Amino acid sequence: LTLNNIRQYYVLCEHRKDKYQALCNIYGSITIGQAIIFCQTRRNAKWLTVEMIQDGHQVSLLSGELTVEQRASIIQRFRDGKEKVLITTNVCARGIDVKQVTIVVNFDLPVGEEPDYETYLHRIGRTKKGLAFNMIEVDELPSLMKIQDHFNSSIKQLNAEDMD
Ligand SMILES: [Cl-]
Ligand SMILES: [Cl-]
Ligand SMILES: [Zn+2]
Repeated sequence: LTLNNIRQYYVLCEHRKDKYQALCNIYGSITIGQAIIFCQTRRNAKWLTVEMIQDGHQVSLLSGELTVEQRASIIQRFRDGKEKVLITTNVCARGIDVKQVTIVVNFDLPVGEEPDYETYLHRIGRTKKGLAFNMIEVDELPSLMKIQDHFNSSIKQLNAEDMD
């Protein structure tokens, strides 16, 4: 059920400060609705939360520190639209990827060394056109190149100047 018939992009970012700056540029560039944002670490997910709260976004955070009931409440609320941005460390979108989500952002590329193809697919593929962004520091390009060869779908490049 699960393919890649969605527009994929990457942005080159020096450090997380630039990743968020870029993410802000996306927000001031197109209509959102709902978005999922995936991070590799608790520390980074937590950080992006604080960042977005300080910019008015209503964010909920799905880290691993949460109890079953806390996870239940976050997820239920995001599904029926009470939150707009869901930041998670979850390796996969299952349960959360409702129809209302237009954007998905890999705030960290799902990476011993090899990139995780099914993680990438579960995050970004769906089960009438999606949008997905990869926030990447210069030297993650080799992995991204592999992710692209693997799926034979091109991941286009953007900068601090969004057009589409
Ligand atoms: Cl962590
Ligand atoms: Cl399913
Ligand atoms: Zn999954």
